[PDB]
Amino acid sequence: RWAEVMARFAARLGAQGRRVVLVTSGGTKVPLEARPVRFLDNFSSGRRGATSAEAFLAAGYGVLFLYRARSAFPYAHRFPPQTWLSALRPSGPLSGLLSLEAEENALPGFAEALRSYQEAAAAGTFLVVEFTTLADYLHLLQAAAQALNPLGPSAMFYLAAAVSDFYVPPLQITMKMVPKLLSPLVKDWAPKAFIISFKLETDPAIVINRARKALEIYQHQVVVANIFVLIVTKDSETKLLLSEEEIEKGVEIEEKIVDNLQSRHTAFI
Amino acid sequence: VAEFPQPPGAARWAEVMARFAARLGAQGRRVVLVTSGGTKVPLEARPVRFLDNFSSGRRGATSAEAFLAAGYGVLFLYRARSAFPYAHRFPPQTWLSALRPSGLLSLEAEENALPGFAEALRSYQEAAAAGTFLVVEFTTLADYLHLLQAAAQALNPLGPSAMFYLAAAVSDFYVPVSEMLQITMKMVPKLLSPLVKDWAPKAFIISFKLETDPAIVINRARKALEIYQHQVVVANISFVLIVTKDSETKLLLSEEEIEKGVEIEEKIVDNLQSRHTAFI
Repeated sequence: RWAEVMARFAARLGAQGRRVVLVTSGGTKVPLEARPVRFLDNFSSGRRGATSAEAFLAAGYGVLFLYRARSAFPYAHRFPPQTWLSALRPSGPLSGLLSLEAEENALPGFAEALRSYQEAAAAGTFLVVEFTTLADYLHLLQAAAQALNPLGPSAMFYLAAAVSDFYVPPLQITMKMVPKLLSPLVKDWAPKAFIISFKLETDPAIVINRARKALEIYQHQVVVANIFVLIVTKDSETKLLLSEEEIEKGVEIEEKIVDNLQSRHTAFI
Repeated sequence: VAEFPQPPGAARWAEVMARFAARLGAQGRRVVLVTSGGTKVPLEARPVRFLDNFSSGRRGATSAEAFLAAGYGVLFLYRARSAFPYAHRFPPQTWLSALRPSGLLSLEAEENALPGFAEALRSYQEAAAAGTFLVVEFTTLADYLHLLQAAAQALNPLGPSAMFYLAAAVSDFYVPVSEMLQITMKMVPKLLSPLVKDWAPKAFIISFKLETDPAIVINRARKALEIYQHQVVVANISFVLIVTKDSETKLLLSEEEIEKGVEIEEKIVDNLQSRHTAFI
């Protein structure tokens, strides 16, 4: 049913002529046993992906957020359970409505986070899909990519999730590696989309050289890595920098990533 | 044990714990350490991949809420990001869409959309106001072991008035700071097993088995008693199994109970509180 839901989600925004991006976020984990209480877990807070999903929404994009269950959730990740449990005080007794009050300084940007989210929900521009294991991820990724294929160039894939490279078909563990699990996979299902992959390597030289090869083989468009943020394509390389002036003003680097990618997307389209 | 790196500010954690416990002991209040969530272990230096013993922590968080409702002082040692008491009932998507907007912000929401939201905030706030709920986060096995010893030393002075409700899924394997595809993992030093009893010899110790398979839990249960010398072993089987050296109880969640909004943990707590009373 996710296949059906994602397809309607994308076709609808496609008909309004709105761009749509699949943001993957968080890490996948792989079971080691049958019952499965143990898992090899690719750590990732999901913060980058969540903040990016936020910046895409503000930039007008439709957003399909495929994310690791319990990893950072857009908007809410800025307000952990203990923060809002202690800040929100029941205002008074009501008419089907509950009333609360809180110190603005206790919940900074809370009202704006609520608005942005509710606006996206009312506009039907944000669909959230949870995955836990590599298998969940692979299945949901294909469904999302097939849902975005009809938008051709207007679809974007922002693959920030840390995808497991190894799986299991004194504790003894031996696993089988899967090379393709390093490649973006979405081009086989949505060959016309604007595809971006994230690499972990932090050496400029390695990243540029690795990305350039990966780009010629798999044919996606952009590779992003944190070195400053380095954005790499077959014929360019951009180093983004966060200005101390912007830092103090509370500007996150994901906003600039999304800004630079969105303009690249426009040219691609 | 020393072989594991100490969590950031461990000593401070030890002190905060010792004081929260002593303050409540002096009030004649029972204190329970609830462990919740799973631990994970690194396999290489500069860890970006871990072996993670999973547990959502939902039952541990729910148990903490019920213990608080029973007047216990609760020390919640839990896996960062696993279920948090009260909040776990209203995940991100739920409150982001139900809560809608002077120096003081005002909000409104259909009570229908956030059932029991108000009573949850009150229970939590009452606990914080009264100093009855201390929260300690852990992530790795190393964090857990160090913070658990601190918690044991913190509750020891309470004698039998202290309870340990050990619900966390603790890693069985690891990789030594020294001894660090096909990865081989060494067994977690058995000396760590009785860590709690060794620091709090007189406490009412209860281990909660996360498994729900009847056969598997029953045997795992009758073992934690003979060998580990815990007072009680509890597990969800639907019914709850509560085992002691001299008794085996099965508890059911009624039809009218599952209706009036009663959860099994509340029942587990009622049962454990009287056994504790008799133990004291």
